[PDB]
Amino acid sequence: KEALEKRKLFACEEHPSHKAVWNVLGNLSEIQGEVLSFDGNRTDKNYIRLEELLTKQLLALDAVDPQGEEKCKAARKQAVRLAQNILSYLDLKSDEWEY
Amino acid sequence: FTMAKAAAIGIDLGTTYSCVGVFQHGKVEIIANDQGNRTTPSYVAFTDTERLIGDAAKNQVALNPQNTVFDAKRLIGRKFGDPVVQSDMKHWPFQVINDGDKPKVQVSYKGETKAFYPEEISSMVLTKMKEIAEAYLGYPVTNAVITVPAYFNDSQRQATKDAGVIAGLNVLRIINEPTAAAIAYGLDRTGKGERNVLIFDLGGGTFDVSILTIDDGIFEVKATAGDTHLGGEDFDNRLVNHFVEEFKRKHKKDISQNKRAVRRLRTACERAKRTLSSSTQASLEIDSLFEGIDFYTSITRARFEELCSDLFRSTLEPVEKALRDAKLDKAQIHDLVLVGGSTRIPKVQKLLQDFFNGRDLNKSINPDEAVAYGAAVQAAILMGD
Repeated sequence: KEALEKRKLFACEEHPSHKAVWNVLGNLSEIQGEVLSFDGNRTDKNYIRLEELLTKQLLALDAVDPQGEEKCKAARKQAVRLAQNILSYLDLKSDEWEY
Repeated sequence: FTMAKAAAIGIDLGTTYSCVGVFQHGKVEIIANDQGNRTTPSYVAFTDTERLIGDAAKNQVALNPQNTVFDAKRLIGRKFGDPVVQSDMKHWPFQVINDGDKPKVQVSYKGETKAFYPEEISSMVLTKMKEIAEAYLGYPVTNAVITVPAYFNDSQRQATKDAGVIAGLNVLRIINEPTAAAIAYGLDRTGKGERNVLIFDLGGGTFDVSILTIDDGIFEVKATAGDTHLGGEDFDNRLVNHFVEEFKRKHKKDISQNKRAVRRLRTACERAKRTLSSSTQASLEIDSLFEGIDFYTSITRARFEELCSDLFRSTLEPVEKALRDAKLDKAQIHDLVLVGGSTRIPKVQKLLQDFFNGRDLNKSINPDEAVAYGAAVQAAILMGD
């Protein structure tokens, strides 16, 4: 039917960006598994390691140079937003009221 | 592998990072660690399951700031009653206690609590470097030359040596970092006789200037000056502060309270800074930096130099305090040597050069490794070359 990969997350196909982006995605996939099954507050061991660790992927993504190609420029941003989405999940499950 | 083993290693036991090199097959090689890094952070972390040194320790810093020791060089050889120990005191997330006037870093290692003197933590760092070299050479290494700042005193130097002995090293000699730097560049192998050499060592957080007079194999320190807390970190902050403020003007929002957003901006700056040392312009782009808002901006080398005009400016004061102390006039300095990663900043070089009426700068040797290079050569000389 339609063989046109248009998914912003997996659309990048060039040479440099394509690999770094695909790597982060696997990284985020592994990490998300831990997050999805995380239990504790923002002081727990796991929360701090998963966060910084999620932050290491954000940093990786930031070092990517799409060289202008639209598909990788968008795939990077989509991956960034994906990582922030996993971060948001970790924060929501650990957030506790102030007063 | 070989049948002509290396006789000794040279180690640059740095405040923030250490470096090791070895002279072999007629050449000196800086040795990379397990992660392929030419330099190893001078960090020692004590987890509840083990002890980490170098990169491993650095990496997990955020996870255990309370038991991740570093900067032990600032304490090594000093008395607990030492003033500086006090200033640097609480500035560290780890504990620094007293014991018969001998400082110690208090950390929680494997459930219980432990305390080590500075030379003990440095012996750990040195052990890593010792093993890094042995790993690459394919045999045991015991002989070494270790470098120390030229302003270090007998007690500080002896503790550094004690630190190497505790690590299984047979310390051939403790030499000055600037002497090692001068050796790397062969400033002592000219025939011109007496030479006045000035070493400009600007790192990430330490600034040292040294003037040595080299003559017939003698390296006499004529003066030492510097800024204890001035380095690359400071140029990073300006960039960081600059952009944060710029984000406000364009989005009326302050991100400084977002530790994740600043971390990304700071890392993007450190990269921009490095780019600015070779290109006149750097583009800073971070997707969805704050509240889904993208950040696509940029900056010129000139704009960058303005943001740190005063800091760069201060770079020359120690240079003049030193000339003053050595009773020398800028015109009497024969050689200039650049060490320290921050000396890669163009404006830093121009300022020093212009100051000495266009005298050439000895800087082609990686400024992060120069001292290690020189120590390695010195170690080889001491063993017979």
